[PDB]
Amino acid sequence: ENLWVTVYYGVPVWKDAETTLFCASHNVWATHACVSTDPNPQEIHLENVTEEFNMWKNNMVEQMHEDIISLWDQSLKPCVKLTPLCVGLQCTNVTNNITDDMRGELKNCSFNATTELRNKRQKVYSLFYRLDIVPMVDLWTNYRLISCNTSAITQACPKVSFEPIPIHYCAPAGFAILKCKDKKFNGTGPCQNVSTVQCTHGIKPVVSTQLLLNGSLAEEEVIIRSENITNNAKNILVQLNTSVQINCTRPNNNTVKSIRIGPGQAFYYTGDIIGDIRQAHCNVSKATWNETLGKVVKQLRKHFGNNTIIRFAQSSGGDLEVTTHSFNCGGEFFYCNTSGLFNSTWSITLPCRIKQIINMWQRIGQAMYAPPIQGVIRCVSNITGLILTRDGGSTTETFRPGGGDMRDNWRSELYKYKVVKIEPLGVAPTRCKRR
Amino acid sequence: NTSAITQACPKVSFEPIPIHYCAPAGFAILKCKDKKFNGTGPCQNVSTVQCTH
Amino acid sequence: SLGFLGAAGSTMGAASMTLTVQARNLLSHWGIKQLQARVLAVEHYLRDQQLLGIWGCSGKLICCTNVPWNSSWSNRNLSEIWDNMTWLQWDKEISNYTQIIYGLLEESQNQQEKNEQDLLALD
Amino acid sequence: SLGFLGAAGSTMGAASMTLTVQARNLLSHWGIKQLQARVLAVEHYLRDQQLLGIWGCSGKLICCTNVPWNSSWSNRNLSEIWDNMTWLQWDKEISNYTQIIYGLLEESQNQQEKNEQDLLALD
Amino acid sequence: SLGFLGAAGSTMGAASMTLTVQARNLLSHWGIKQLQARVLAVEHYLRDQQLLGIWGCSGKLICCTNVPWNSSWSNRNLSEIWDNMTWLQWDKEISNYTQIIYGLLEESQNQQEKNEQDLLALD
Ligand SMILES: *[C@@H]1O[C@H](CO)[C@@H](O[C@@H]2O[C@H](CO)[C@@H](O[C@@H]3O[C@H](CO[C@H]4O[C@H](CO)[C@@H](O)[C@H](O)[C@@H]4O)[C@@H](O)[C@H](O[C@H]4O[C@H](CO)[C@@H](O)[C@H](O)[C@@H]4O)[C@@H]3O)[C@H](O)[C@H]2NC(C)=O)[C@H](O)[C@H]1NC(C)=O
Ligand SMILES: *[C@@H]1O[C@H](CO)[C@@H](O[C@@H]2O[C@H](CO)[C@@H](O)[C@H](O)[C@H]2NC(C)=O)[C@H](O)[C@H]1NC(C)=O
Ligand SMILES: *[C@@H]1O[C@H](CO)[C@@H](O[C@@H]2O[C@H](CO)[C@@H](O)[C@H](O)[C@H]2NC(C)=O)[C@H](O)[C@H]1NC(C)=O
Ligand SMILES: *[C@@H]1O[C@H](CO)[C@@H](O[C@@H]2O[C@H](CO)[C@@H](O)[C@H](O)[C@H]2NC(C)=O)[C@H](O)[C@H]1NC(C)=O
Ligand SMILES: *[C@@H]1O[C@H](CO)[C@@H](O)[C@H](O)[C@H]1NC(C)=O
Ligand SMILES: *[C@@H]1O[C@H](CO)[C@@H](O)[C@H](O)[C@H]1NC(C)=O
Ligand SMILES: *[C@@H]1O[C@H](CO)[C@@H](O)[C@H](O)[C@H]1NC(C)=O
Ligand SMILES: *[C@@H]1O[C@H](CO)[C@@H](O)[C@H](O)[C@H]1NC(C)=O
Ligand SMILES: *[C@@H]1O[C@H](CO)[C@@H](O)[C@H](O)[C@H]1NC(C)=O
Ligand SMILES: *[C@@H]1O[C@H](CO)[C@@H](O)[C@H](O)[C@H]1NC(C)=O
Ligand SMILES: *[C@@H]1O[C@H](CO)[C@@H](O)[C@H](O)[C@H]1NC(C)=O
Ligand SMILES: *[C@@H]1O[C@H](CO)[C@@H](O)[C@H](O)[C@H]1NC(C)=O
Ligand SMILES: *[C@@H]1O[C@H](CO)[C@@H](O)[C@H](O)[C@H]1NC(C)=O
Ligand SMILES: *[C@@H]1O[C@H](CO)[C@@H](O)[C@H](O)[C@H]1NC(C)=O
Ligand SMILES: *[C@@H]1O[C@H](CO)[C@@H](O)[C@H](O)[C@H]1NC(C)=O
Ligand SMILES: *[C@@H]1O[C@H](CO)[C@@H](O)[C@H](O)[C@H]1NC(C)=O
Ligand SMILES: *[C@@H]1O[C@H](CO)[C@@H](O)[C@H](O)[C@H]1NC(C)=O
Ligand SMILES: *[C@@H]1O[C@H](CO)[C@@H](O)[C@H](O)[C@H]1NC(C)=O
Ligand SMILES: *[C@@H]1O[C@H](CO)[C@@H](O)[C@H](O)[C@H]1NC(C)=O
Ligand SMILES: *[C@@H]1O[C@H](CO)[C@@H](O)[C@H](O)[C@H]1NC(C)=O
Ligand SMILES: *[C@@H]1O[C@H](CO)[C@@H](O)[C@H](O)[C@H]1NC(C)=O
Ligand SMILES: *[C@@H]1O[C@H](CO)[C@@H](O)[C@H](O)[C@H]1NC(C)=O
Repeated sequence: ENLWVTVYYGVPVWKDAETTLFCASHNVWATHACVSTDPNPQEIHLENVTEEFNMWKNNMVEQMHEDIISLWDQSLKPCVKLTPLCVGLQCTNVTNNITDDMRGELKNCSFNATTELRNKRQKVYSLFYRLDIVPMVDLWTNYRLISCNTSAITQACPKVSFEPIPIHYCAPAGFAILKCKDKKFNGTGPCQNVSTVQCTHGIKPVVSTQLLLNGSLAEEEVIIRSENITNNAKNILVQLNTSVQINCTRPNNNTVKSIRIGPGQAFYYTGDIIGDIRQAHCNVSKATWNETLGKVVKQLRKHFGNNTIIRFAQSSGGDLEVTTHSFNCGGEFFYCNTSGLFNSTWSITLPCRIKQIINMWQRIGQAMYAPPIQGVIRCVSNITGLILTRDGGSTTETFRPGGGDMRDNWRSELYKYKVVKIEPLGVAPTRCKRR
Repeated sequence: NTSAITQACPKVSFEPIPIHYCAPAGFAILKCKDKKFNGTGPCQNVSTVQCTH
Repeated sequence: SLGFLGAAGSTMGAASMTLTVQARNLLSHWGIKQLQARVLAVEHYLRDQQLLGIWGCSGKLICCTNVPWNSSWSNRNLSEIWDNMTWLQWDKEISNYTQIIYGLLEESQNQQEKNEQDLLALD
Repeated sequence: SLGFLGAAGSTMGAASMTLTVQARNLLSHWGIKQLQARVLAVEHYLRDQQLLGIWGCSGKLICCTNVPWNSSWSNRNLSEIWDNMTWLQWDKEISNYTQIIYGLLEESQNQQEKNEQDLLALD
Repeated sequence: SLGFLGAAGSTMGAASMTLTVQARNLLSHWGIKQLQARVLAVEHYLRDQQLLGIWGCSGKLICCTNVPWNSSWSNRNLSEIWDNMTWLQWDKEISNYTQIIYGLLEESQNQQEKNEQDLLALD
């Protein structure tokens, strides 16, 4: 046909790409780091566009992970270090009324701390959780802080909230984010109801293990997502289509006192407890949870067999940070025992521990001291998904709560988004020639 | 009692040095040359500079 | 009227009428990540504009050239390419030949500029 | 001749002869502030050059188009506008219609560019 | 063909066939240093493109104007400039006169734009 090459600029095509995204949105996150969000939800549906997604090869997860860790470290860096408190403690039993489940959990410790002046010392009394102290043999002491033998303990800055707030990860111009608006989306493979957005809906950096809190719900049915469901070494992300409300509390009324440990420094500690001492706990409605697991096994049988028995069991062992359900509540860190939720074959109260000196990730060499919060803490949150691991062990599959790899927490979200690079240039044969 | 005390470096002077503020390209700084200008309202003369005095 | 990339699933013919809809969307310590992203957006825009300049297509969105289609890059007729195909499918179909086509376009302009210069040298 | 904005107070018909004077002055940790200032200046420049490209005015300072002037945008006669008014007063007067005009300019080029392609497709 | 600067030692005529080879290689604390390098490269590119646009040479690598050559700048004939001479030697000779030529190019294009506007205003 005597066709000629015609060059078109502004062609609606793209290629998969990895680029640097920026965030948009008294707090760890979105202090000054993030750009004010454009309030207009400029979402464009792409009719007849099928896009292949892979939530386990999504570089937005790696960027979200690095951004959260970086912001966490930036928040804690300009704060009071507790190296002057790495001294032996004289600890005795708490003299208040202790319930059966709190015997030895909390101890009344005393120590000689520094003051505003280098040449002075003060005797300080405080209540520490057993998890935060370890035995030591010394002259006039019994225990020392658990992290002083590993790394410096940094006190979190007071009045800087750890509450997760939605963060929007937005693409630079020349790039676009595609969303998969597909009900019951597998999390991998072609997605027909693709749409283009400038950026995400606002993802809360909620940190938890085993149970996914304050996330997004499935549009119609529970969705089982796994990189390779056959391989038991992979974690399974279960997105629920209904929330399960979990009510977590620390009923003790804490009286919080503070001391100076140097010029301009301050250390916060629990001074005493008002009322009886009770164990922290979470209440999960029994009927709702039973229906939730019924739905989960109903979905699992599609991959494991219509006639297979599915069993749930508690975690297999290891560090508290991964064997229990870790979460932030009111600024406090709860480590709840989930064996009451995953103990079955196909009101529930879960006891919880509180730990003030924590390692936020698997990395070793850093530690943070979470200051106590005055009063009584009660949180109401939605369980929106589960992290499950399949037992290696033949029939009757056994599932357990998963771990704390964090990427799983940031794959429950960001599984429907892909970043693509726009390629405005293209060529095509036309009948048009110069002159 | 409340603040950290940092000693100023003995080699760094506190003497004020004239600072010129300069606009980036695409912007300009307008200077009001109206004598007895009270700091607000229309300035009859005006001139364009890239950097302040 | 469909917005940025709204024509992505439409045929090449229909999509060719929305070039300006998305062309405007190519330009528009934590400071470094955002600043680098802005610089990269600028570098990609400028590389595409420079490439259009090399081909003699500066300032145009639909630029006709003097390079013939050789029927080996793709042997589809215009009816199938423009009425029964999208730009994503076309881009995939001739991806392996884009560097060849771009090279020919550069060579074509190099000859054309000399020809214009020679025509302009006649009195 | 008069300076960077020397013609700013002159009438439109006089200031229109100094367009190169203003055009040449649009391009030219503390490093972050300086880089943001330079990147922003570049981004604004490119936004304007891209917009001129969309309208078919790339490479020109005075670009004539095929969009008719609407008497509802400004009902002043041509002599009044060019002989007795400055560009600042005009910019204020036409501010509420600038985006309307820009939209029409884009539409005009989109039609013209397709028409040029069809004229070029005649053997 | 000869590489990025392969024609650097060739005569001015021969090196005029490689303008795309050099043109396509102009665009492509550690973060601050990398950003300053990228921004500076972009600003140099844009200043040169703006300058070509001011002269009416936007989108071209070889551009012919209406400014006559003054023998006071160089009185060598074409057989001494386009042959038997390289671009480096020429740049060394046309140093003190570069700003004069650029000023004349700007004025010539300003007159060209006004003349085109008047011709296009004739019904
Ligand atoms: C999942 O999401 C839910 C919310 O959807 C989270 O629950 C919220 O958690 C935040 C933070 O813990 C709660 O905010 C706190 O509320 C306290 C009580 O607020 C009452 O009183 C005030 C009076 O002004 C009313 O405005 C308000 O509506 C309530 O009636 C406040 O006292 C807290 O402020 C104190 O602590 C913060 C610490 O950051 C300091 O900055 C303040 O200065 C002050 O000392 C704080 O505002 C919020 O109320 C909870 N919501 C609900 C509905 O209960 C879950 O925690 C979240 N889950 C996970 C795992 O992230
Ligand atoms: C932790 O131990 C300290 C030291 O014994 C207790 O503080 C004393 O408590 C008695 C009452 O039992 C007071 O009369 C003293 O004046 C307190 N001394 C100081 C230095 O505070 C403290 O009450 C104990 N706390 C708990 C919860 O058992
Ligand atoms: C969570 O609670 C369960 C039940 O109290 C604990 O399971 C017990 O673990 C011990 C470990 O030595 C076993 O001897 C018991 O037989 C288990 N009990 C039951 C009923 O099976 C579990 O260890 C607790 N986990 C955490 C992390 O605290
Ligand atoms: C500023 O306004 C003055 C007038 O107030 C301009 O100067 C003269 O104005 C008269 C008006 O009839 C003209 O005929 C003269 O030709 C103007 N003088 C010159 C030298 O052109 C003055 O030009 C205006 N300034 C600017 C920068 O435009
Ligand atoms: C403290 O409580 C623990 C609980 O197991 C008990 O074994 C211990 O003897 C108690 N010590 C004192 C001094 O009361
Ligand atoms: C002290 O640190 C070492 C090295 O990290 C560790 O092996 C040891 O268990 C720690 N001490 C206690 C009492 O846990
Ligand atoms: C929990 O789910 C309900 C569903 O209606 C919703 O209204 C509520 O806001 C959710 N709560 C949280 C904390 O996400
Ligand atoms: C969907 O997910 C399952 C596991 O949930 C996986 O085996 C399968 O390969 C995925 N892809 C498709 C197209 O079904
Ligand atoms: C999943 O893991 C099993 C382990 O035996 C392996 O054989 C299979 O090929 C894996 N599948 C995928 C899709 O990676
Ligand atoms: C949990 O349930 C128990 C049932 O006895 C109740 O006493 C307790 O107050 C509940 N706690 C919360 C936080 O809902
Ligand atoms: C409640 O849990 C038991 C566990 O054995 C199960 O048999 C029963 O069907 C469940 N009931 C529901 C989901 O209504
Ligand atoms: C699991 O449930 C059975 C009763 O069905 C109970 O005997 C057993 O102790 C429970 N295990 C855990 C770990 O809660
Ligand atoms: C704790 O006790 C103090 C005693 O003064 C009281 O003021 C405070 O309100 C109590 N807080 C709670 C949460 O019960
Ligand atoms: C999608 O395909 C249908 C097929 O009938 C067509 O009518 C529609 O216009 C297409 N969508 C777009 C955005 O081109
Ligand atoms: C284009 O080619 C297809 C076969 O590939 C044929 O069916 C169709 O009729 C052809 N159309 C024209 C207009 O030649
Ligand atoms: C001018 O604007 C008015 C607005 O009502 C419109 O009706 C009219 O058609 C426009 N005329 C032209 C020539 O654009
Ligand atoms: C332009 O309008 C003004 C309005 O006062 C009038 O005086 C002037 O004569 C008009 N000029 C022309 C050329 O129509
Ligand atoms: C633009 O619109 C506003 C609306 O409040 C009006 O006040 C203003 O006068 C209008 N400007 C022009 C130049 O018509
Ligand atoms: C260098 O000069 C020789 C003649 O001495 C010539 O043949 C050769 O082509 C020149 N090289 C280049 C790169 O122009
Ligand atoms: C050439 O340059 C000289 C420099 O002195 C100048 O006097 C002369 O007028 C110029 N000639 C032309 C034709 O521009
Ligand atoms: C150019 O000038 C040189 C000066 O030596 C002379 O030899 C040569 O013949 C001249 N060429 C022409 C074509 O006039
Ligand atoms: C430019 O001027 C300087 C003044 O010192 C002179 O030395 C140099 O030779 C001149 N260059 C040319 C090419 O005439």
